Amino acid sequence: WTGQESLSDSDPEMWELLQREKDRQCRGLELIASENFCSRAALEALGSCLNNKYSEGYPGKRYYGGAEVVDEIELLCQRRALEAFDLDPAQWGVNVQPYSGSPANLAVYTALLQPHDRIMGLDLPDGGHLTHGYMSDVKRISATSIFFESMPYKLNPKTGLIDYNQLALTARLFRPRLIIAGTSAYARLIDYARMREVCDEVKAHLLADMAHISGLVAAKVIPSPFKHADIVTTTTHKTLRGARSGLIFYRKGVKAIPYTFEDRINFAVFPSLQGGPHNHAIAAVAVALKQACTPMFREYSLQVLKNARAMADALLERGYSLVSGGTDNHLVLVDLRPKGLDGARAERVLELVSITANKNTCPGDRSAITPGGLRLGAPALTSRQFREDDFRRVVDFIDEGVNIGLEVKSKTAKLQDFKSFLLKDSETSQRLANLRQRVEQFARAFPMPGFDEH
Amino acid sequence: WTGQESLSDSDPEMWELLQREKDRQCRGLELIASENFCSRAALEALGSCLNNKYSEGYPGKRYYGGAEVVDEIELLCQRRALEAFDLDPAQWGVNVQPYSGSPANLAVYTALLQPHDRIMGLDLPDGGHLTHGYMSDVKRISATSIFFESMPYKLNPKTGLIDYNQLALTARLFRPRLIIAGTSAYARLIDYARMREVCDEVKAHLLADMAHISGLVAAKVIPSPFKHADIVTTTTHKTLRGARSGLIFYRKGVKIPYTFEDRINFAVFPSLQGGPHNHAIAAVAVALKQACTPMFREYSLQVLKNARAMADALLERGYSLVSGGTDNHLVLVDLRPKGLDGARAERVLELVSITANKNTCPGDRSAITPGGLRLGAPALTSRQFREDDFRRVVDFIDEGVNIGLEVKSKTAKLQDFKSFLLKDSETSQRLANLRQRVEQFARAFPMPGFDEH
Ligand SMILES: Nc1nc(=O)c2c([nH]1)NC[C@H](CCc1ccc(C(=O)N[C@@H](CCC(=O)O)C(=O)O)cc1)C2
Ligand SMILES: Nc1nc(=O)c2c([nH]1)NC[C@H](CCc1ccc(C(=O)N[C@@H](CCC(=O)O)C(=O)O)cc1)C2
Ligand SMILES: *Cc1c(COP(=O)(O)O)cnc(C)c1O
Ligand SMILES: *Cc1c(COP(=O)(O)O)cnc(C)c1O
Ligand code: NA
Repeated sequence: WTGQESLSDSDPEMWELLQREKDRQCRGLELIASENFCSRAALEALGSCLNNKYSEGYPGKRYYGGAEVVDEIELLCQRRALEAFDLDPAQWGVNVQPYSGSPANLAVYTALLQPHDRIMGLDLPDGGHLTHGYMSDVKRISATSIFFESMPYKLNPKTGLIDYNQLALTARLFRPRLIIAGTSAYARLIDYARMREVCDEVKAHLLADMAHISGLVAAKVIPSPFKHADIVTTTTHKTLRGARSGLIFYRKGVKAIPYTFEDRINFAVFPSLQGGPHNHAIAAVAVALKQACTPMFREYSLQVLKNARAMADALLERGYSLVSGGTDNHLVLVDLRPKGLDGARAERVLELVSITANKNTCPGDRSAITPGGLRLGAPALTSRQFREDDFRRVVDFIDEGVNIGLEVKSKTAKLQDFKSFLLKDSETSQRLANLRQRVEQFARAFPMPGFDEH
Repeated sequence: WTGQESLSDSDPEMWELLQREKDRQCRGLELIASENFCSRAALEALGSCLNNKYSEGYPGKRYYGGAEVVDEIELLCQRRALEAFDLDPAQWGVNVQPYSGSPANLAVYTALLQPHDRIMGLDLPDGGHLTHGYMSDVKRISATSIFFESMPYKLNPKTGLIDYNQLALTARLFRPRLIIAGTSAYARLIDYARMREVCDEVKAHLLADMAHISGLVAAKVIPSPFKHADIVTTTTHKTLRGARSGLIFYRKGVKIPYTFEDRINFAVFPSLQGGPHNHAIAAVAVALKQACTPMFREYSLQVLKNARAMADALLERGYSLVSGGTDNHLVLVDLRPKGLDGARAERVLELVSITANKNTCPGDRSAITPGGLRLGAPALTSRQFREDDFRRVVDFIDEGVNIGLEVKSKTAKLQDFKSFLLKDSETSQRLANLRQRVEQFARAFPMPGFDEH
C-alpha cells in the first residue's frame, strides 16, 4: 500500500457512485439557483496535496513552520479576491479561510457582536438565508438566533420587494447592532444606499451577504454592495463558480481614527471558530477568482442575466405569474398559485423528469405549509453554454410538468396522494418517462465543466 | 472556455505553487503529529463533481431533489464510519457533514447545551484543543468559551498525566453539563472509564474528542472511547488519513430512550452549517473503507512502534520525555534539561526541513517561552518509515538541537537567535548541510497522493 492507487482500482463502489453522479449532472436540467459546475482547473487544486498541510493562523503569523508555500497561496487568494471585486488593498482586506458561507456569516457575528446582541435580516420565507437569523413560533432554528437576538424584516406583499420603509420604522424600535442586506430567493437588486441610511441612523453595521450574486458583482453586470457596505460575506461556489468555501471582506485603514474590523474578523475565524484552514479549498478558490477577473467571465455573467429574463419573459408568455413581476439578476421567482398549482407539486413532477428546482414561499400563499412557488436559476445551465433559445426550451419542458401536475391535482386530494399517483398510474408514469427521456436527450448534448467521467 | 482545461494550462501561477508544496512535503521530515498524507483515491473523490451538488438536509429528507446518488454516498459514508469503529447501528448513529473537527465540536455543544451552559476540557497548554474551551487571563479566545462557560482541568505536573482526582473534585464544584475527554498534545491513553464515573456523578454528558487517535482507535491498537462515551467527535484526517472533514457519533436506542440523534443532526443542519461538502463526504468514505483493512491495522501498529522507537532513541540520547514515554502516536520532548527551548528548536528544525511544533511543559505558564516539542509518527509512517528510520530522524533532530545550543550561547534574545540563523554564514552552512542530508533521506521514501500535485 502506497496511497498512489487510483480510486477506480482501489474503491470501485465509490468510483461507480462518482460516475452516476457525474451522469446525473450531465443528463439533467439543473435549475437550482445556488448550483453551478466547477471548472476542472479548480477541482485539481481542491483534490491536491494541499489537503495535507496544517497551517493554523495567518500568513507570516503561523503557529508552526513549513507554511512558506501555503502562505503564498493564501496571500495570492486574497489579492485575487480583492482584484475580482475591484477593491483597493488600502481600503479593503479579506479573509479566505471560512469553510463555507454559513461559517463566514457566524464569524462576522462573533467578531463584531456580543452574545445576544441584535441582528436584523430578511425573513427566511420572504427570501432570506437561515444564517441571517431565523426562528419560528415554536423554536430557535438558526444558531444565529440562538447566540444572537434576531428580528426579521419583510417584503411588501403588494410589490414583492423589500419593504425598506418598514425596515427603517422597525429598526428604530429594535435597535439592531448589525443589519444584513442579502438574499437566497430574491429576483431584484437590493438598495444598498437605502440599507446604509437605515444603518447610519440606528448606528448598525451593514453586512452585505452577496453569496447568490457574487459572480454578477465581480463581473460588474449589477451594482456592487461594496459601495455602501462595511462588511461583505460570500460563498466562493454559486455564481463565482469555485469550490465550496467562503470569504469575508472588511474595510480597513482610516474611517473619518481607524476601522477596527480586520483584527476582530481574523481572530473570530481563527482562533475562535475554526481549526486548520482547508488550504486545498483556498487554492481552488484562488483559481476560480482568477477566472472571475477575465472577459470570458463578464460574458458568462451577462449571459446569466439574459438567460434569466429569457426564462422570465418565456414564463410570462405562457401566462405564469412572477413574484416582483420579473428579475434583474440570475433567478426568477415563479408564483404557481395563479396557475392553480403549488411548489411542492411542481417540484416532485419536475424532479421525476430530471429537472431540479427549489420551492419558494411566495407573498400570496394562502397556506403557510404548502409553498406556492418555485426558484429557477440560470447560472448552472449557462455554464453549460445555454443561451436564450435553450432557456425558452427549458421553460417549455417545465410547462409540460406543470400541466401534468395540474391534471394530477384534479384527480387527487392530498399532497401524499399527489406523489403516489405520479408513481402508480400507468398513463401518468408513461407521460413522465417520455418527458424525462426528452429532457435527458436535450440536456446530455451540452458541454459540462470538470472532468469527463467524475 | 469549457471549464475542462487543465490547471497547468489555465493557471500556471497556481500550478507552480502546488508543485512547490508537493516538493516540500516530499523532501521534509513531517513530524507534526496532526499531519498525514492523504491517499490519491480519496483526493480523486475530493476534487470531483460532488462539489457541484447542494444537498441541504439528510438522506431521504432533503429540501430539494436530485439527491439520489448523494443520498447513497452519505448513507454509505455512515455505514463505513460505523464499520471502522465496530459500532452496532442499533446502538450508534453518525453525522458525516461537519465541515471539520472544530465544527463537529461546536455542533455537539449547540445540540446538547443552552448558551452559557458549563463545559470542562483539558487546558490548552496542558494538551487540550482550543474547541474544548480556552480563555486567557485577559480574554475569551475560543468561541467555545464565548457561547458557553468553560473551566479547564489540568495535568499533574509530577506525572505528566491528567489529574483525574482533581477533575472529580473540581467538577463537583463547577457542575459542568458536558466534559470533554480528548487531546491535541498528550502521549498517553485517557482513562475514559474514570471520565465516565465523574460524568455520571455530576450528571454531565461525556464527549470523547478522538481527533488525534481516531485511526488508532479504528485499528483496535488502543482502547476505544466508544465503550464509555455518549458522543464521540473526530476529524477525518490526522490518523484516519482522509480528507479534511468531521464526524459526530452518538448513542441511540435505550438508556427510557437516548435523545442525541435528532438534536445533533438539527444542530449541524439547519442550525450551524449550510450545504454539506459531498466531495469531502466521499473522500471520507474512501478513507473509512481503507481504515477497515488489515493494511490499516498494520499501519496503525507501525505508528505505535515508530513512536516508541522515537521515544527510546530520544531517551538513549538523554532527552526528557513528558510523562516518561508514550502509548500512542506522539512523544512530548522537554528540552529545558538540555538547555534549549521549543521555540528555538522548532525554528532550527524548520530550516533543515523537519517540521515539529513547540509544546508548553507541565508547570510552566503561557508567558514563559515553551520548553518542549511535540513529535509525531503518523505522517512519516504513511511514507513507509520503520523503526530504524525514526532512529535516524532522531539523529537529525539531535544535530538540530546541538546547533540550537551553539547559537543560544552566541545570542541574547529570541529575535537575535532567529536572525543569527539566517545571517551568520558559518551556522547557515551547518544548517544547509543538515537540510540537504535530511532532504536526500526523506525524498527516497514513497508518498501517498498524486505524483506532481
Ligand atoms: N430563503 C431560504 N433560505 C434558506 O436558508 C433555505 C431555503 N430558503 N430553502 C431550503 C433550506 C430550508 C431551511 C429550513 C429548515 C427548517 C425549517 C423549520 O421551520 N423547522 C421546524 C418547523 C417545521 C414544521 O413546522 O413542521 C422544525 O423544528 O422542524 C425552516 C427552514 C434553506
Ligand atoms: N494543545 C494545543 N491545542 C490547539 O488547539 C493548538 C495548539 N496546541 N497549538 C497551536 C494553536 C494555538 C492557538 C492559540 C491561540 C491564541 C493564544 C493566545 O493566548 N492569545 C492572546 C495572548 C497571547 C500572547 O501574549 O502572545 C491574545 O493576544 O489575544 C494561544 C493559543 C492550536
Ligand atoms: C447559500 C448562502 C450562504 C451559505 O451557504 P453554505 O452552504 O454554508 O455555503 C450564505 N448566505 C446566503 C445569502 C446564501 O444564499
Ligand atoms: C485537530 C483537532 C480538532 C480540530 O480539527 P480541525 O479540522 O483543525 O478543525 C479538534 N479536536 C482535537 C482534539 C484535535 O486534535
Ligand atoms: Na479553466
